[PDB]
Amino acid sequence: VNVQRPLDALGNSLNSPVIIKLKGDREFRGVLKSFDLHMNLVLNDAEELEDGEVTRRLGTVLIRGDNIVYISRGK
Amino acid sequence: QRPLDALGNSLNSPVIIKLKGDREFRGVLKSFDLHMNLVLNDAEELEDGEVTRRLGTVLIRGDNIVYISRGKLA
Amino acid sequence: QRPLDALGNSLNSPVIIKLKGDREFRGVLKSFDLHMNLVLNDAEELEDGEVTRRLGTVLIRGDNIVYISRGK
Amino acid sequence: VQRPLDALGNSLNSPVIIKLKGDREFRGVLKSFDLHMNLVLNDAEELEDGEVTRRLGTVLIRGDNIVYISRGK
Amino acid sequence: VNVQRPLDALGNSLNSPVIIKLKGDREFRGVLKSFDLHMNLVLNDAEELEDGEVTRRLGTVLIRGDNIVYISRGKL
Amino acid sequence: VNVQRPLDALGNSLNSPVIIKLKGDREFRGVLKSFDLHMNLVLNDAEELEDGEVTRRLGTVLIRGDNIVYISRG
Amino acid sequence: VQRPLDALGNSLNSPVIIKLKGDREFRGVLKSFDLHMNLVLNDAEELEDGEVTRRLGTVLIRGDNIVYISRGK
Ligand SMILES: [Cl-]
Ligand SMILES: [Cl-]
Repeated sequence: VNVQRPLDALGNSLNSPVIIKLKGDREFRGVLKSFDLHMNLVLNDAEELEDGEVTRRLGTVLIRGDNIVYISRGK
Repeated sequence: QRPLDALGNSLNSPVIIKLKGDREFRGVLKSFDLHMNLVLNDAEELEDGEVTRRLGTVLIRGDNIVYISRGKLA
Repeated sequence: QRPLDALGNSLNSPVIIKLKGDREFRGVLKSFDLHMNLVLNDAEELEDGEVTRRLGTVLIRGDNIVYISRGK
Repeated sequence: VQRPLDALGNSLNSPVIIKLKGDREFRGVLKSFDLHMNLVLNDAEELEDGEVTRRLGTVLIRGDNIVYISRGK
Repeated sequence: VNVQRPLDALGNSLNSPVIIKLKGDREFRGVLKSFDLHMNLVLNDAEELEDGEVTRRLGTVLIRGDNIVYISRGKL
Repeated sequence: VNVQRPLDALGNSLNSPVIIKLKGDREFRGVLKSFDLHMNLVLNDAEELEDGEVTRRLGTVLIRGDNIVYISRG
Repeated sequence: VQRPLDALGNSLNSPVIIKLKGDREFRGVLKSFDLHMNLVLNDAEELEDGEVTRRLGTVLIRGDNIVYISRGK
């Protein structure tokens, strides 16, 4: 999309499964349902991963953008 | 429906707050602001899934929050 | 909305201030700004629930606060 | 005299190297970026001391965690 | 003190000895000479402390507010 | 120079070799090509050192000022 | 009446000691500084345990790392 609008890539993932990598190495998987300029975001049917192992099924969750390291598409 | 707008849909509901450093909280959300500072009623701290201290009503600065989820009353 | 506008209700009441690092304070909230910087009279710095120091009047920077709860 | 973020502009659609705090490393084609250096990479790959550790495809990296960005091969 | 003006209490400690706690469990004592909006301070006759005992004499020093955890005056 | 414009010093190093010292102690050396008010900067023919021994040659690189502790002449 | 940043101004061109987070320490002549306290030292020297460890000549220090500034030497 716009080379000045990197958050659009997030819009290109609305209702899709994403992978949230947090500072401290924590990982989160779920369906992106929204986000804002601060990258705060809402995940649906989100699950907390550890070394690739689900360790917590939270359901819907709001993640503060400040903690995010990266967001990538996943299955 | 921007992220914070979700918190509104949880006002007066039991939520679970996860803080930096792996500290966790549980209580009924009564208010919040854009910075995600928030007030919890009948709150209580948790460690490894077991309550460690009941703090009743408490104000949490959003800066320390990692995520917030839906919870249940016991 | 009103988290801040709910701290005022404790103005002149005993509060507990938990900080990053687990250091905690107890005392009478006397004033605060929107950044959560606040003043405590008859303050006490605690550890493990044990009074570590009697500070009297103290100004704490909000930036180090984790949470504040209504004391007793 | 192009300031810091222009040199970034000259790498648009070129492979780059992003080095994060905590020493984690990434490689991928730079697709976009903002003033905060929040950026997007396509064909992204995370590295383990010069050894590919994970293929991420398209990824959005928050600038705050970045240390430096270098040109790629 | 004004319920919305915490820094006021700093104004009340001017030219009065104070205790400054910094991030990293470090401490300093001295006489408050000036402070600004960000809690940057200037202490006269300052001293760094550790375990309650002096670690170093610094004289006049300018402390950046950001490193401050809390500022204590006395107790009356 | 201007006792009010410390970044003027950076201006004086444009196209000269500098030593960038980062948080965590990492260290970079290269030729300063440009910078902004946040001290974000570009270096040509840059190299990452370790205890005085270059351990990586990055050529042109963009360093976020945020990680910088200090910058010296080389 | 004096304000921190202005008092700093009182030390332009005199020796000052800059103490940083991590406990690294530098000494040199204050040559310039802005509101963020990013500043410049001429004849700068980093110390460790109280003994010079390296002479860095002119150096630009980011205020963000600064804990305190004191009149030294
Ligand atoms: Cl929620
Ligand atoms: Cl001074």
